[PDB]
Amino acid sequence: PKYYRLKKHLLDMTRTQTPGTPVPPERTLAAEFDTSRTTVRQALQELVVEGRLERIQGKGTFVAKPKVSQALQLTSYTEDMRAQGLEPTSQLLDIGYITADDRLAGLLDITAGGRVLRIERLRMANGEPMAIETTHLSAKRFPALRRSLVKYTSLYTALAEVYDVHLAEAEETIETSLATPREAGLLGTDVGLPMLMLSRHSQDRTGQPVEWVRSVYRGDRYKFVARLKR
Amino acid sequence: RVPKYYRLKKHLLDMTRTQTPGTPVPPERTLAAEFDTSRTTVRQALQELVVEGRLERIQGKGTFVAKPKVSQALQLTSYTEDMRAQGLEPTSQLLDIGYITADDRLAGLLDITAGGRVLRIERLRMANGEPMAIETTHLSAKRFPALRRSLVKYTSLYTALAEVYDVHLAEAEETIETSLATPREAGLLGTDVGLPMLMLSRHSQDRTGQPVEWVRSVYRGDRYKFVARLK
Repeated sequence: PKYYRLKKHLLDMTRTQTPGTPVPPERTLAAEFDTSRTTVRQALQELVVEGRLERIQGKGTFVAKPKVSQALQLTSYTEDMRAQGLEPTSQLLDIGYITADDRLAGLLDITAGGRVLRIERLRMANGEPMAIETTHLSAKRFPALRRSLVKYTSLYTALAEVYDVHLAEAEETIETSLATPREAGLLGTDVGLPMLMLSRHSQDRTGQPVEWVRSVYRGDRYKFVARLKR
Repeated sequence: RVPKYYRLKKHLLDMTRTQTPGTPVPPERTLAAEFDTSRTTVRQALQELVVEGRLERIQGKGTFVAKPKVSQALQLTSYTEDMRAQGLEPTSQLLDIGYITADDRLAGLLDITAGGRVLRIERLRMANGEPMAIETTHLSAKRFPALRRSLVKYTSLYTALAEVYDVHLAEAEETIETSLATPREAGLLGTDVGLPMLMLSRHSQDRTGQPVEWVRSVYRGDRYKFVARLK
């Protein structure tokens, strides 16, 4: 009751206020509406996750820009950021070989203990981290892939030119996830901010598995768009 | 500390990979005592696992190892067949219906004059009796004046649209994002209030390129996920 109108005014204070506007202090809001101070957290955290507010860990919480959009599709992260007026940067967090547990093997259609190239990228937009993306490929199926990536910006450019392998279909899973400590750290958010967790099974033009990708997108700043028929 | 979070989460994880669904998790206070870790940490690890779909919270009962999340293909077509595949049977329950006054965005979506009346429908979707989602459809009252009376005579909003009007969903744009369960939502779904949801916004067009519906929906993030086929 006291909660709804609170949310309603706050929701209406976005819409119109431009990003950067500081949100009134949580303890001020509790009195300005004679509501409990936890009822204020709730309303605010909803509006952070719903993307109208944004928490800056040193500074505070402010009216936010709309969430960044990306199409549910095998497509360019760079082209989509740019189309929205955002400079896209990436950062190679790690790249190394590992050995699959039995299921990563099931995914990659390789033997337990099989060697796997792993790649972790931090995706940025205007220099603000948005996602962490971890890609797994069968090292044996792609003998010297890492060494070849030196001379390439796009992993999928590398696979097409060098291995004559093109992504042709993917099964993709979208679900919720809380930001783990390691995740929150790389992304500069709270533990555990709600996340969009994407899992991608990709197969090429002759139908064999190419990669398995595990990705978490900031739930406060990100959304995905799908376009459907009939 | 940090190690304690890892060890507690490693442990419960292994429990989920080696015990059958339904296997009961000790209550939070037991875990804190057995792991000599703050209740904060225990709640966090528990919460990560529930949202990931590994553990399931049941309000009056407790936490258990879970069956996997319910999956639904992103597609205009049948919610029902896919549900029946995974071993669930879908049922719905009309929660509310009536007319409301459109805001400017709603008017923009539905292509009407702000203040124009909007038929609003609200259903609760369950799987094996268990609440999964709240689905809220918005249609232009001016465009479909006869629609609301029609509904009682049809199993589906869309056959109604196809029957009374010659109106068919041709295309749609769907947005997926994160949301926290509001108190009304948590109430109707039988979940906690802070629960991460998958919020689905749908904007549908008929064959002639005209807006038909705007649908806002929430799926409980602990029991639910979406699958898309990309090509």
